Amino acid sequence: DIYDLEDLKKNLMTEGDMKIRKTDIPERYQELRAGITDYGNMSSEDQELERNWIAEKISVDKNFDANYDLTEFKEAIGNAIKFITKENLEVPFIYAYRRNYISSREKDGFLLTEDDLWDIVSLDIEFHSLVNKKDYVQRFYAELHIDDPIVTEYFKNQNSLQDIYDYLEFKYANEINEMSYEKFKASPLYQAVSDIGISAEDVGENISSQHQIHPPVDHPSSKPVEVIESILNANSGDLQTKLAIDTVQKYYSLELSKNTKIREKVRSDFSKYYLADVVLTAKGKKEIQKGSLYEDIKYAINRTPMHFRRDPDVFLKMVEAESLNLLSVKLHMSSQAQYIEHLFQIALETTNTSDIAIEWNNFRKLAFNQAMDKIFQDISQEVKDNLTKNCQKLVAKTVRHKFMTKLDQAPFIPNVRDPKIPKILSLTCGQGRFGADAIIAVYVNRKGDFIRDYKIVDNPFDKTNPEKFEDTLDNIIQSCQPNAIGINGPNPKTQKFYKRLQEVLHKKQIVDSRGHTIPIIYVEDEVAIRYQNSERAAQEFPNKPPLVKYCIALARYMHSPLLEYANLTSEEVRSLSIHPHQNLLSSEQLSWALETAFVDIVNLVSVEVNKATDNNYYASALKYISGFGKRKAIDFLQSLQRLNEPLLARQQLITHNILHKTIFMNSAGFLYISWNEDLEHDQLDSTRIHPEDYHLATKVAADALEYDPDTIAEKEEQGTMSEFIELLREDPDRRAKLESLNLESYAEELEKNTGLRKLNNLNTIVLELLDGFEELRNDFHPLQGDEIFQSLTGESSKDPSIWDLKQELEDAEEERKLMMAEARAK
Repeated sequence: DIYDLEDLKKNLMTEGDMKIRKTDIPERYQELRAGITDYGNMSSEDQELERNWIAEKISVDKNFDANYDLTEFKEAIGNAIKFITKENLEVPFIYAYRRNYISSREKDGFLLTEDDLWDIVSLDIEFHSLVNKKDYVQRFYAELHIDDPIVTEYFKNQNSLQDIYDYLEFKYANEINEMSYEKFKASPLYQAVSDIGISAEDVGENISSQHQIHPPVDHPSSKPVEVIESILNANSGDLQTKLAIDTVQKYYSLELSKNTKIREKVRSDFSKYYLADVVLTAKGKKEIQKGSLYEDIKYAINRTPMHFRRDPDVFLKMVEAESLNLLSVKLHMSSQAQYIEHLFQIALETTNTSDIAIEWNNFRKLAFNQAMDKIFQDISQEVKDNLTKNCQKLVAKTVRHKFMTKLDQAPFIPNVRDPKIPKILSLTCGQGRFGADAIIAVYVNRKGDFIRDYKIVDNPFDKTNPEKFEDTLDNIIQSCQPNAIGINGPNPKTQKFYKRLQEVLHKKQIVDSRGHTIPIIYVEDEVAIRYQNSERAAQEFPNKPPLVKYCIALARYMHSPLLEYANLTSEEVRSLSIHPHQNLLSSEQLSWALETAFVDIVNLVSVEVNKATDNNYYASALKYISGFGKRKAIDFLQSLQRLNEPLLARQQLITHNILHKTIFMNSAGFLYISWNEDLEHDQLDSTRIHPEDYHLATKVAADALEYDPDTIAEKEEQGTMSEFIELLREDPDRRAKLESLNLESYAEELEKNTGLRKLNNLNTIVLELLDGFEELRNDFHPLQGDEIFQSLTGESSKDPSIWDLKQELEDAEEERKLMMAEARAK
């Protein structure tokens, strides 16, 4: 039994996983919404607030002129939210096939980038979580039925939420416990709290009002101590000495610290005008030394929300170092003692001059400070937590862009004028003990297949017989005829190897048809290093040595950087040196930065269905296709394998009951079928044109060729519009006629007659009809001189107002004195 559910978990066949496989919503969306009760049942007012709240957040980084009218921008934000939340479409799809519904009608107004679209997904979830918490609290109070003026005012006017809940928890503890302070409140001693002359609530409204609308009422005949003693004497039985006074003052403090109006005031000021200081421990005092990367924050003081908006990494440094108990990041307000005194003046302070008024003002003043100490301690932690998260988000963005630049590398092409995926000969000289360490070379063909490897034993720099190596290389290059050569290695001997290889190429005149020496490039080997020592490489090539697995990986990286990253395991991909700060992210944030980047580029590049069904390397991209995740990618390949025949058209995904409406809409344009029974093959299945735009596509072809409306209406009635694609395909004048459609006018007329906004759609329709699935990644990046160096080598503010010079000096003097003491110890 227990072993049955292990194999289910392994195969992704648990009940929970079967629901995910079956449900017609993108897998990632199902994962994201898993913790959200009633995801689809938000009120109208809430949906409205979510659009404005989100719209504002994205608006930030756009830097829109103060004059700028934000109305069309907010409508784009609304549209994206419709697509994500109501139509369950993913970012790649929205960006590919709805760009004009998230862009400004007017040229270069605004565009919601893919970055924006991912933020909107994340913020959407997060807004639904709030609404969840808000509905939980508001349903918890409406359930109580009690009519507390504070909370009723609250849900009308509206971390305030947590405070409201706590105020109900504190005040009505007994009344809800059906559905310590509470028992003191029943005690006779609580009379003394009444005698203080102003309720916690009144203080709260004083502070909210900014003036003392509720003046305290001093006890007429008695001081605090007397009132207490009168209450003790009149209750010999129950109560059993200044401790009593302390208690009254403690529980009154407590009532003050639970007031939402007081906590709200402090929260807003503290969160706007905080400063961060570093407080060291001995461990941090000696460890930095000037060598660690903290030479500009070892005595960091008075850091502002602006300082951390600009350099958000800085704080995370602080939080990790504190989790190392090397230091502790302290947040505080500019003039905290004075900020509190001021609030006391406005809220509690009396100018009555009698002894009785004096002792009561002192008593209230103490209770108020005790309460403000608690509030500040809480708010200090909230602002810290939210600053951490806020900085983790800024870093997540850059980690995602860095990883995307790695992924956004087109297959290396040796001759840009005649783009052809090259036959590859990749080499490594390993340790580089020339004449002792064999040189390893591998030959991988255009389709990505490994053909064979070589083991050159001729010493490249043989003094007596140099020509031996030259000739062997010539032989290999005549047998394989590569179009490009890729290399890399552990040390600078790899460089000498490269220089040499250039000489041998020119001497033997190994060239292109164009007479240019075949290009040699250094190849990023961060994947190759992890592959050569992997179970899957040992499994894929059971009886080859490390450096052969390493060279196969070099070639494969040249062919598709994307597929190389996409074929690492979670463990292997997370261990890459992607960004120096990536370890400051939570595993969940890191996973999201990587996954969104995968999804962006995997859908840009697409996946040929047939080639994935029976090739696991290539099928590794499937899980990142719009609509798919890890469970749907499997279920889908299994559906295809059961089919025992190749897929002939996109539409078969639905006729065969492989995909339903939604996952089909999400994915169909990113899943293609290569073009070259007869009536069963659609040519548009080899383009980035989506099935829903097929009718538009054939119309573009018909107009390109200048066909009559009688002829078009005729085919339109017949149901043979598809015939126009072949007609454009036969026609030899097709490129010039396509290129001559004025696409702006065409989108104008189209919208005018149908209301559809399809300009961007029409653009990639004409480009895809010219040449299906042209390559759209940015260029392959051969390692440049600097990176070569680092690869083979390993080598790569003290202003008194923001820097604690005094502490630095005193710590330096105590350290020196420390060294003197350590010396003496002999």
